[PDB]
Amino acid sequence: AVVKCKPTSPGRRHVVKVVNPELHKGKPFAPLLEKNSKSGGRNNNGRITTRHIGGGHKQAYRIVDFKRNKDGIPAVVERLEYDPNRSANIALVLYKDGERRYILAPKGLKAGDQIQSGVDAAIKPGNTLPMRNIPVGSTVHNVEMKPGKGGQLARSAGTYVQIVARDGAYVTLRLRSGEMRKVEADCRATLGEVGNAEHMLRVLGKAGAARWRGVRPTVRGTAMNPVDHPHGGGEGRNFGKHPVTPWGVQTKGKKTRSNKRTDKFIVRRRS
Amino acid sequence: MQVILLDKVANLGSLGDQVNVKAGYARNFLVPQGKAVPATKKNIEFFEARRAELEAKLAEVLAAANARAEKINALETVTIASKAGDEGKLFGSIGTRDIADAVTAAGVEVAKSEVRLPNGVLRTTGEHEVSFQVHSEVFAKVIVNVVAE
Amino acid sequence: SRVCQVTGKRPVTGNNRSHALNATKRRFLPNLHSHRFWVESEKRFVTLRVSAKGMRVIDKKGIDTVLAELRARGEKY
RNA sequence: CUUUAAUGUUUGAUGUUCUAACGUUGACCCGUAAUCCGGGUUGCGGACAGUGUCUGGUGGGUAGUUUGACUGGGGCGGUCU
RNA sequence: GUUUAUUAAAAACACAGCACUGUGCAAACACGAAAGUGGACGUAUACGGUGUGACGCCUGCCCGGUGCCGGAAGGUUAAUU
RNA sequence: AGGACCGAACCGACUAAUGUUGAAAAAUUAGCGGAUGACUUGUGGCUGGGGGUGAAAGGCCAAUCAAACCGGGAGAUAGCU
Repeated sequence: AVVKCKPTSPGRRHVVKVVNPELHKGKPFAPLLEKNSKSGGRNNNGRITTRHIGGGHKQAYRIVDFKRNKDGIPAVVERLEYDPNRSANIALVLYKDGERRYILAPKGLKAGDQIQSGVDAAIKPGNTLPMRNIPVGSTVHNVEMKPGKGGQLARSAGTYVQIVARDGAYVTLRLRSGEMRKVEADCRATLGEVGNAEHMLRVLGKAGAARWRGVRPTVRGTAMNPVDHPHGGGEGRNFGKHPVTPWGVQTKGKKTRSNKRTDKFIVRRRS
Repeated sequence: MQVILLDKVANLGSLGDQVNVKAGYARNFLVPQGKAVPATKKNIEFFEARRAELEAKLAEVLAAANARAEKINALETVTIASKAGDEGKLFGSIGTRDIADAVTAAGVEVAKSEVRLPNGVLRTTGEHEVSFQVHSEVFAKVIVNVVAE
Repeated sequence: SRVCQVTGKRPVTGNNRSHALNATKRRFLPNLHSHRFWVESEKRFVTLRVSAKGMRVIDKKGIDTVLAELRARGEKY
């Protein structure tokens, strides 16, 4: 659910928190954590390659299974854990042989549910199987681009991929952006839609909330100096120029896609 | 260049001829795996006498290849049971690896790269005919039987 | 480095002479490509970062002789 | 000889298919108790992409520069033979 | 809340929110002659850029100029030959 | 519970006076703002000059910055004093 926080003090007036009562409260599964280092937006050369990244609360990486390499084993969910590394929630599934792994929690998955990934993989929300055995027209998430790569499509919150047609050894997919893409049928994916979809309704209420998520304030170019930004500045607020990126690349319309290698896998762009 | 052919490759030579063939075809096809040898004014006379013995010994290995082609026809059918569903829908698929593994475990060993399956994909239960590549001019047909399990 | 293995060709430097005869320094770069070559004496696929001109050189010289040239000056292939 | 018809060659344009060049930040094994790299076996693209030389277009992102003189101070206005 | 350390603390910057646009992953973009790295061990409810700046009511008309996105009838057009 | 309130340490520097060859190459006194957070601080590390960093003042980068400092070209050049 979504709760609008009462305006007890300025800065909490517009806060709209997202509450998940069934989300587990407590420490995660210790063996499935890895050390995460904040880069701060700096590469190995130490320069800020991408801006507005720095600070924020410390986070521990969760090993989320995207490949589903081991197949044909019944699985049961145990708990849902908050994952700071991604918008979507994660679920801790215990295999019938005693192995615990992390998977992306779909919308229809709650506590005390049973999933089955295998060659048969009866069509239920949460099952994992290749596209050759998935009916055309179902909501599918955690889609792959290559066989065995593991979960490279529709990983965010409330996102899904719809299958429109097969037409041979490939499969045509309607991506969430609105673009038709062709992938080989050997790619493995999961049925159902991904979990919590009310991620829009949270608005963070204040500047400080965005500060501890790792986002630094952004300086608009029109308030900068000509030596710093192409927009620069004059006496008062003056623009007089076409909007461009700080590196002199025209913005608001100029397409920057130049691949010429994956174009054959695309039959229709977004709109 | 002036490469000299040494096999029964497609119609651009007559088992030894100085032709005007671009280096793209000559390399990566003729130099790595038989069928020819570059002629740089030194192998032209060396291989002239070599036509007597290697060509003669090459004319008998092809007879042995036909013998394996005739020997493998002792069954004319190979049965493989694989998981499948209704309306002839197969959960998995069968390729050159499975056919080669089935034949090797049954009779004379065969290479999976020798399987000529252009069209090519096994998706239905029943009878299927697959051709082989025992020679550039000789082909063998074997009927495979996939059964839903 | 962008150096041909068999011919030993290295990038050179030149000028960007425009219509106004302006001189701007530039580099001429060779046509290096990593190609795999088959050898009969050693029965192995050898990979060489060879230039386009070098490939024509090994066509007449042969892969055996050019490998001897590499071993003559201690080049590693 | 002007014209045209038909086998066989040579060179261009389009379209399909194939793999051996090439790519692989796909899977497995080894060096090797190693997310580098290399080698091997497959899978997917595939003569595409990408790179080198030349070439047309764009290109204040960057660089070197120019932006006259007389003048009842300078600028503006006016003039320069 | 931040800012001209050492004459300017502000109506300046930032801000949550909003809108446009680019990006299907070997992503766009950025740092690097390159390898590679950040983006991100993230995957369009995500990331970058731009403008405005809580909230309420709204954001009217104009595509001639410049830029951007598509079109192919037609003309010019380099290297090449 | 709060980027809540009053107010010490702590951080900062809005007003006035003194000081202006000063106790001090920006301080003292009296007042002042924040003071559980976009807070502050200790230790260590990284980003190097047409570059870094910048809640953006062309501010900061060793008492300096519209291109730091040291050495070299170099006895640059000066129709100027």
